[PDB]
Amino acid sequence: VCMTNWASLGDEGRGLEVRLPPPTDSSVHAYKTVLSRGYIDNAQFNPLA
Amino acid sequence: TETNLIPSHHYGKAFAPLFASNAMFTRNQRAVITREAFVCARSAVAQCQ
Repeated sequence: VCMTNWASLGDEGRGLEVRLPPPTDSSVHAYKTVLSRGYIDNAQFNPLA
Repeated sequence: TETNLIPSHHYGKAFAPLFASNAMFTRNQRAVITREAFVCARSAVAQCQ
């Protein structure tokens, strides 16, 4: 799975991360950043966007 | 426009409560009565004069 900075030491961090959960879980929370606030409930991705 | 609109989904839901209200079929029923009350009244002032 794609987990950024899972192994980093001696620094504060950049500020943002992308951390997909493994495919047994949902992994929809990283594909709802634009055109997906109050239009589509927190269970689906938006395939038109 | 809105945030994420589709002109097919949005026009379909907005025109859906207008095609259920039978005002298209209330026009035709009032039309033939207005025709049928016309000839029975045009020939009601033409047989008097």
